[PDB]
Amino acid sequence: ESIGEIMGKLMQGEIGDEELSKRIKEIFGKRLQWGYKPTHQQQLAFNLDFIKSLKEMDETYELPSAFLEAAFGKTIKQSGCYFKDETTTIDEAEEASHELYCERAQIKDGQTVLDIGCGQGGLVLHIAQKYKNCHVTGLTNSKAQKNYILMQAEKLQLSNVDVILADVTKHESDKTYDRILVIETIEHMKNIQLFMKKLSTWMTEDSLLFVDHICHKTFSHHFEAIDEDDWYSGFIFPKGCVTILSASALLYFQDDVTILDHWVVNGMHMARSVDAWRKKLDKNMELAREILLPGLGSKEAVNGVITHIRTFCMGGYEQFSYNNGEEWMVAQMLFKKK
Amino acid sequence: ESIGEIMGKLMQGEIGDEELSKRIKEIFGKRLQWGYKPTHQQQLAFNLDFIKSLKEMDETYELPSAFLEAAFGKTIKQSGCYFKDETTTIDEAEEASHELYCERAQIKDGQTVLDIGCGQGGLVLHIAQKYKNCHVTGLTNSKAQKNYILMQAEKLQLSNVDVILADVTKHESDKTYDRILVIETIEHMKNIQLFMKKLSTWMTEDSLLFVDHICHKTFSHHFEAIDEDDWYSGFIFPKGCVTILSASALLYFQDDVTILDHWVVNGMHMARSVDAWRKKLDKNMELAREILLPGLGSKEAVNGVITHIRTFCMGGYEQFSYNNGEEWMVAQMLFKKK
Ligand SMILES: C[S@@+](CC[C@H](N)C(=O)[O-])C[C@H]1O[C@@H](n2cnc3c(N)ncnc32)[C@H](O)[C@@H]1O
Ligand SMILES: C[S@@+](CC[C@H](N)C(=O)[O-])C[C@H]1O[C@@H](n2cnc3c(N)ncnc32)[C@H](O)[C@@H]1O
Ligand SMILES: COc1ccc2c(c1)[C@]13CCCC[C@@H]1[C@H](C2)N(C)CC3
Ligand SMILES: COc1ccc2c(c1)[C@]13CCCC[C@@H]1[C@H](C2)N(C)CC3
Repeated sequence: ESIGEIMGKLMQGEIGDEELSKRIKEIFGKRLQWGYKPTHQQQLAFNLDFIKSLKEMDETYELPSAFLEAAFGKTIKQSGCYFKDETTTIDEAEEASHELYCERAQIKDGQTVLDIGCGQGGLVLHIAQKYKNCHVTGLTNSKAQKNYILMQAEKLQLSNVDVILADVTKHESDKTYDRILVIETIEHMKNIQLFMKKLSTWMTEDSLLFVDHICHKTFSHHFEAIDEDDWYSGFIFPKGCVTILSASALLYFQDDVTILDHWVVNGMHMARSVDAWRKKLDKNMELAREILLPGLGSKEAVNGVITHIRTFCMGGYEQFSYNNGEEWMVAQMLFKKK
Repeated sequence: ESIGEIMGKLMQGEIGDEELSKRIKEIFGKRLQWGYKPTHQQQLAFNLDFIKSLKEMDETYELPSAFLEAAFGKTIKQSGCYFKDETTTIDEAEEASHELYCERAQIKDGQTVLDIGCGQGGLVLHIAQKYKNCHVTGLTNSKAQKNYILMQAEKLQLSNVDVILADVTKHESDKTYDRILVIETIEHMKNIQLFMKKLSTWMTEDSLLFVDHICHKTFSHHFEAIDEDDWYSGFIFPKGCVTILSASALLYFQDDVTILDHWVVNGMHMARSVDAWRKKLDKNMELAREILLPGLGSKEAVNGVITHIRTFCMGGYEQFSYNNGEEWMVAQMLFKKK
């Protein structure tokens, strides 16, 4: 029907989960139709056009930590996790994911480590705890996040953690690091070529860079509506600020760094992640509503924020589970400096 | 049946074209089964293993030119050509291919141009004729090829052509070039990382490198038998000396050069190329046998050489036409120096 109509029913909670899932799945299906070309010749033409376009491109309210704790796993990881079993808990999946990054980024005790867009600092705290001679720096644009990480470090008796409060695109420093990690942050970068260039200036010849990003296995796209029938994309990200690179897109951004290894993690891991958050939010729904009320001012504003987050999870499930995780998934790459 | 048995019937010309095509198609089908993995995770693991393996790797009889002229097109191009129409002739398809390379490599009058593994020099002669202020150098490991090119240049009143006689892997020079072209030569390179490094030392900051190579669109493989049922691979290349890179494989070889653009050409163009050579050889069969007899010594040795070349064409047809050209095809990349 009308977008305004669907949006209305959604906010009133009049769309059941089955219908909601069905509608979002169909939106993603149309994206697949948009992205897949009939020949590899056409596929590469499409993909290179996107990559060329990238090379031309040059807040106030934050959720309380108590709410984040009620919706996300123990370390409030806000990125795809890794689920060995169907019964793996979100807390276990956070730890597994942290361990996977440490292996693939070849973290060793004694290294200086920078985590770019470190969020609530789960990975920073993991590395700091596991490798006592490492010196781990998180970089975040959120004062609330910085404060949370430093508190957790204090509680965990960690003395090897610091946090830089900065917009990474504006941050200037002569400091270099043995390891730079970027976990699901590059999706938010307006200018990737300049981003990778900046990162290279923070590396020495001995450094490694590890990037993890949501991807599609074949093509790239901005997270935005194709047509007027897509109410979902703009509801979730009202800004044109998220890019879903193809699994191979970063191979074309080796001006300043050199690839050493490349992996993908099947989308069912991400699907199980957002499912876990959705289920946990649902379980703690009453508590969540109570926590949010002070800072939001009305029970209607609370309902709005919850609907947004819950829909993000329901939609993410359809996206990443599509074709048993073989459409949208997570890409990982390891680089050295050129 | 037995490989020795099939080889026996083949040499006696007792295998009809239909059976021959069917047998070779089945061999290529098994390669597809070998190369395609069930998940992108597994596909990338497979592909990166191949790319890592590459990074660890560190004659007497030539066909008379008269024979080559009887089998190949006018400029004796020995690489995939480009066929606009079903009725495009091989001579037209050679020229079209030459033009495509000139466009994609951004050839401009006045440039110094190096063609690595230039063969019988069709592209060298094309650029020299079209761009009178260019200075075009072909590099070949064949004295016969060098002699052929220089004769043709003399006949065509070209004064802007030279030929280096060298094994490119051994060639040392301080000379740089505005444009370096590599047309279906990298498939023969034992050590690609060192090859690309060497090429970079022959470039300035203003240079471009253009590489064209046979590929598969998804995976890489050596041109060799998977199993004991494959009589074809070792008959065509009795040496383990040809590598079929995936369409994206060279993206992982940007230590010394930086990608600017990337294309593929659908495999039907290659299929139509080998078909044209096969048909022309068939037409000039009597003449070919006469030409070859002096230098081969026996009518049996002649038959052997012809069977080899003809089978190469029949097999190439099945390979490149597989799934309407959407399996094996031609990859092209444009690079600048790092
Ligand atoms: C999807 S979250 C991932 C967070 C964390 N790496 C994790 O795995 O939980 C991406 C993070 O990048 C941060 N971010 C976005 N743009 C940024 C910028 N310009 N400078 C610094 N951080 C930024 C966001 O605030 C967010 O915390
Ligand atoms: C498939 S042919 C392509 C020839 C030509 N570029 C064309 O398009 O017709 C590849 C060429 O590379 C040459 N070649 C192979 N190894 C070489 C080496 N080490 N040095 C120089 N040329 C080499 C072969 O002799 C052959 O002429
Ligand atoms: C369900 O799949 C998705 C889809 C989009 C997004 C995510 C996950 C993230 C995890 C949760 C917080 C927001 C994140 C953001 C957008 N970035 C780009 C990646 C991880
Ligand atoms: C029919 O498809 C093929 C398959 C293999 C090969 C070819 C074409 C070439 C053209 C003809 C001369 C030999 C060439 C050699 C091997 N190189 C690697 C590429 C081009």
